[PDB]
Amino acid sequence: ECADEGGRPQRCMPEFVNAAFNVTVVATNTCGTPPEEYCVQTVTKSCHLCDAGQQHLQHGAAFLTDYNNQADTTWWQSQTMLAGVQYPNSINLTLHLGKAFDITYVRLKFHTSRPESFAIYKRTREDGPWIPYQYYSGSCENTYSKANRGFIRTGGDEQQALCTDEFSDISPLTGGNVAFSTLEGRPSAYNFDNSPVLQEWVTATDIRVTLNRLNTFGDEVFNEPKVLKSYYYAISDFAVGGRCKCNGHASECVKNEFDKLMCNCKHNTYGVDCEKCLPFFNDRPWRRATAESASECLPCDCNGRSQECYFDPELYRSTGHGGHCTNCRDNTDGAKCERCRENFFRLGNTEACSPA
Amino acid sequence: ECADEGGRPQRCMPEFVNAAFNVTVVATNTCGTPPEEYCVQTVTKSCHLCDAGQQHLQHGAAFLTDYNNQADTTWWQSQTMLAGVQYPNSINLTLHLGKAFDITYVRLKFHTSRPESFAIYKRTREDGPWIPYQYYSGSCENTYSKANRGFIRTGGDEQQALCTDEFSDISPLTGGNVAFSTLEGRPSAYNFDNSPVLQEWVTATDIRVTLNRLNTFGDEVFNEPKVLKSYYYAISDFAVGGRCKCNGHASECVKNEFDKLMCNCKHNTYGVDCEKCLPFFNDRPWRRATAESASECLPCDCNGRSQECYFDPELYRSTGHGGHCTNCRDNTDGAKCERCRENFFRLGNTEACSPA
Ligand SMILES: *[C@@H]1O[C@H](CO)[C@@H](O[C@@H]2O[C@H](CO)[C@@H](O[C@@H]3O[C@H](CO)[C@@H](O)[C@H](O)[C@@H]3O)[C@H](O)[C@H]2NC(C)=O)[C@H](O)[C@H]1NC(C)=O
Ligand SMILES: *[C@@H]1O[C@H](CO)[C@@H](O[C@@H]2O[C@H](CO)[C@@H](O[C@@H]3O[C@H](CO)[C@@H](O)[C@H](O)[C@@H]3O)[C@H](O)[C@H]2NC(C)=O)[C@H](O)[C@H]1NC(C)=O
Ligand SMILES: *[C@@H]1O[C@H](CO)[C@@H](O)[C@H](O)[C@H]1NC(C)=O
Ligand SMILES: *[C@@H]1O[C@H](CO)[C@@H](O)[C@H](O)[C@H]1NC(C)=O
Ligand SMILES: [Ca+2]
Ligand SMILES: [Ca+2]
Repeated sequence: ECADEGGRPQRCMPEFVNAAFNVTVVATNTCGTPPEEYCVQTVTKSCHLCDAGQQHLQHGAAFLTDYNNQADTTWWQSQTMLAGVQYPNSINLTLHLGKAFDITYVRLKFHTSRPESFAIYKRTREDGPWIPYQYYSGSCENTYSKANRGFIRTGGDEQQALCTDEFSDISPLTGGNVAFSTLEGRPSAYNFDNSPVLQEWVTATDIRVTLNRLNTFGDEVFNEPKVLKSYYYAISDFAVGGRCKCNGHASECVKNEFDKLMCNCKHNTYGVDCEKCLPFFNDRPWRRATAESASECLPCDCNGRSQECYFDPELYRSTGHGGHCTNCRDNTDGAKCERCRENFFRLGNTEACSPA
Repeated sequence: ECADEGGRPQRCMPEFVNAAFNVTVVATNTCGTPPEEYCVQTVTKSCHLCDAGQQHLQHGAAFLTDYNNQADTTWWQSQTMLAGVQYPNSINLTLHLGKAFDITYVRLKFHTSRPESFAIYKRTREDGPWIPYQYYSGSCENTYSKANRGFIRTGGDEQQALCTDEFSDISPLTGGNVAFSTLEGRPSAYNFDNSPVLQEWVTATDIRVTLNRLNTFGDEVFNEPKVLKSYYYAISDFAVGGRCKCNGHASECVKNEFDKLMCNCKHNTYGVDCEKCLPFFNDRPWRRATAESASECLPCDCNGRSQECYFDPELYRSTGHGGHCTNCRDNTDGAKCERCRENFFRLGNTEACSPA
């Protein structure tokens, strides 16, 4: 896993996944309460019923992160225009990953016409604020006060959210697929392994999609009931691929005693994301492991006297190592318990440095 | 001391000394009890008195290891022939060093005519038997059933005691000096640093000199009282040079709490003679430090979990190191506490490997 043939240490990481699967997404809007009528879009119009009570017509948020059977799908649906959605009213889908992940992409399978405008936000820590990841809209400048298909200029801020209309046309009344790719278009993505900026940009504990506006044909110009019952959001699969974040100090994440997902921190690191050196392993500062060298926390010396030490920066600057031992057993002094305390000596058979 | 410029470890040893100085030698015979009369040898004969009570005529064993003032001396004296000494009766002088030394030489300053025959024995450990170091006699074969001036043949037993008459002639009625040199004449003395045989041959906790026979002029052929009172043993200084044994793992010996002399064991060794690895430092076997490489006990790993380990030979054979850790704290397993016990993992913030 996190070590080579000879057994030397080396950078690792869990395998790529879709952190969404199983995760019960939360949506603000969900047709079915109370029962209402929707009508697929085309003439003709084969209308049906969104009903929460019956298991054959339910369309909860749940149908977003369940298995994807290309044969017959499962989707979540919004109340129809008639219920008062369209715009400015919006609908939200929040994916709670419960643990920081290194996100690569967020792809959506729309069971109806993709939205006219929608954005996709993320938090880097369950504390932190909702950050704009990407904006999709046929009216970027007007809807998101943002350029049509802006590109990130070199040198410029690698973390701004862009906007495009490329995915907002209605064209495919169904199967409308949308895919967000974090490092896509970031002038540094090549040097990613040494771009803290991007290394954080891909970081994410939670992801959110905001349906801001429905794409429309024009029929709803005159409040015809039968037409409104024809426009709504419907998603057949919410998939976000990336891999559990561990900084290259683990190759597998696992739920613990408290049922919260975490990293199996190798390289002598610990912490939820293996972002820190286990105490005692403070010979040098903690680092993300690269391909070049798989940074790993090195142990203190102490010579067995102390089982505890802190990281002394000055010591580190002077000598190569900076692991400073604390409270050395057997009246043995020194930065790494390597000497007898003044006026004490090592005298035969007795294990501890004894007085004069 | 026991480390070079850069501070790397290196072979050391206390400084050369005369382990005899101050040490109260013990002699079986000592004129003065009761008062008797001795007469220096030449005619004339200026006789005097050996008396225990008066401090101006006492000649205790003590005058053997006291400072040597070339101006006026101090010596220990035996009862005169008349008291019944000569031969076969012998007299003994036992130097108790109280701590194993690496002996180079034993030299004697005789205040009278050196003995006709005497040997010098040593023990390598206060337990062990009295071993013959050297034999001096004008009649080697007859007195010590040993060759006149035998030499050690190459390949042969490097530890046998030789004999010579070279120092038993009476010639100098006084100032007769005799010097024993351990490595002298030993075909291996050149390669000494890699000759356990010789390395032990020079080892010695105690030294003993045996006065077997007095050299005589012939006058005592007829029991004349005045002549017998003229023959006796008298030594002006007993000096044994060498250095406190520590195997090159110390550069100074010091008396401890119990007032018994010992080594200040560096190189991570301990024991009275630094002949063994402090527990925990069992990555490899203990060794005497040579000039080539200053063998030093290397520490076990354990990764801070255990503060105790034993030396596993098999481990040592398989991998370079063989320090095997015992009872690893924090349910952490492995030869050097480098892994979570089966069905246990390293999960964030918690220091110990916790269950599934
Ligand atoms: C659906 O997702 C969007 C995106 O986060 C949520 O909208 C956000 O809602 C909060 C509170 O309603 C807004 O915060 C407010 O910000 C303004 C100015 O920044 C400030 O004056 C307020 O004190 C407050 O902090 C946030 O701006 C807003 N984001 C955007 C761009 O609309 C929305 O709440 C989610 N669905 C829900 C729960 O309705
Ligand atoms: C002065 O130094 C000499 C040298 O050690 C002492 O002589 C040794 O004395 C012991 C006991 O008197 C002898 O041990 C005996 O050995 C024989 C055979 O090896 C054995 O039959 C006995 O059971 C016992 O073990 C030892 O041989 C002898 N050494 C020699 C070569 O004479 C002497 O005792 C010292 N001065 C004293 C205390 O009289
Ligand atoms: C959701 O969680 C349950 C229980 O942990 C699990 O059995 C189920 O497979 C999960 N659903 C998905 C989409 O994997
Ligand atoms: C003998 O021991 C005493 C007390 O330790 C010391 O003062 C004295 O100098 C010693 N004698 C010699 C010969 O050094
Ligand atoms: Ca689905
Ligand atoms: Ca003297």
